[PDB]
Amino acid sequence: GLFSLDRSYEEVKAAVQQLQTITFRDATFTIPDPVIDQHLLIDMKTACLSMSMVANLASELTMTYVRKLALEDSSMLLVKCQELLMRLDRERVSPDDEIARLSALFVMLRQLDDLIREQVVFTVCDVSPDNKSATCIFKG
Amino acid sequence: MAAMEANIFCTFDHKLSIADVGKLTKLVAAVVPIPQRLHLIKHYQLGLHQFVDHTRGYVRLRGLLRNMTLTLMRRVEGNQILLHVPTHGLLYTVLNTGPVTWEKGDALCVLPPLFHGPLARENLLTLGQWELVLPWIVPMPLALEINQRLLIMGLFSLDRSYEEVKAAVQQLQTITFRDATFTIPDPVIDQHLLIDMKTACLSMSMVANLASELTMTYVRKLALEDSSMLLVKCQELLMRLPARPQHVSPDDEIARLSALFVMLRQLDDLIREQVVFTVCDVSPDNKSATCIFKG
Amino acid sequence: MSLLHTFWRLPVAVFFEPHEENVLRCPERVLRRLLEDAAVTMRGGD
Repeated sequence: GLFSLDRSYEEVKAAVQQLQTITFRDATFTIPDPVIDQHLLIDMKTACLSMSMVANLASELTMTYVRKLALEDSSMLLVKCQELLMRLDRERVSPDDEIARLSALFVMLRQLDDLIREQVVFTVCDVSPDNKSATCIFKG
Repeated sequence: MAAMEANIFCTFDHKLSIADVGKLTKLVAAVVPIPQRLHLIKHYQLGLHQFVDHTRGYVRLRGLLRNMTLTLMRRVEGNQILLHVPTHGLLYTVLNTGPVTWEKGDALCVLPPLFHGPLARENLLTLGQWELVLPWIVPMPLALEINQRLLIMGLFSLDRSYEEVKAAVQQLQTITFRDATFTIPDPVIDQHLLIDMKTACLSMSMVANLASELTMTYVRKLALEDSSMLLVKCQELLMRLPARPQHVSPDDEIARLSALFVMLRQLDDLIREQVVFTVCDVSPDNKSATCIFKG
Repeated sequence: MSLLHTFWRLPVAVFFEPHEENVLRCPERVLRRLLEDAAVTMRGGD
């Protein structure tokens, strides 16, 4: 989905064809491309847009808080965190708007929640030539 | 030693009245927390009242309630109470007590009680400066909103004036959800919120460091060739500023995405409450529901 | 001026008792006193 806007180049299309084929236990199959009719469907569009927005909001917001909280941090971990943020900076607001951006970051994370994690529903214990079936215990 | 008890009998070490036993009978099928499983316990260890304290923090109360044991109320006898600690995955009948509407099919969470409207109801059990405050069973969206707003208050408090933080806390306090408004009591920035702030800062910084230029530039590229209320709204929330992508490697991209998924799970767990029940029924008066216990 | 070059660009607040890890704390008063005492010892040192 993220590559969906660079599909004019052959390098990108080869990248997608590599993404598309997957290999597992003695089987290979090709998953369908989320781009059909040259444009990306609205649900995948929202998933990608939310991912990119949470990344972008973190990139700008986190430094201000990391400075202040790293001053206090007895773990000496947040100082290293601020150092890493300074590094990524080097490679390249009204209070209500700060509230708005923090709310946006967390709402985008909630938008990602469906994809970020998936539930286990069974665990397997049975083997046969009949492999079409197995016995499993159910999990909710 | 002694195996863990499932059915727990509770006795009131206080002269009960008729009205006390009545408003105690109304609580059948309610979920009450207890700190210690024992066959016969005393009523002092019933509910949240033992934990209310001069600290007055809401986050402290949430943290204390998380580690408690949840049990369901069974039939009431004169001055005696029976509680049953549920098993995972079974079906149970659950009563709601907070004025928050439930819907058929949503997830439920345990959080300390809020206050609603005029705060006109306090006719619960009082017995000699003891109270039966039960926790609120709320659907997941409201729980996420509460935790998110507490974390946002805490983060905003850093390097903002005392009065600026006052105004922000005032506005973030008030939540509207399913056409009813609730207010958080006592949002207080203790150390319990300070740990959450520290991990939120670390998680955001690791997200920013892990996110690739493809991930960053998707929003910008979409804005150049697509337009919608979603996009214009989210870009209005954002800073202001063809050609080929200069680095392309699916294997690097998937490794980076997997690590970023771990970090995004780290950040989500701050606002994400543990589901205790899943609903599939509502009484049309919305007083009770039949639920699957998830603990 | 900046006579020490450090790999890290930010310093950290160091905890724990001095018997766990080595730290070079010394105020300038102590250093000046030590320097002059060493000078007189060197004077005390065909």
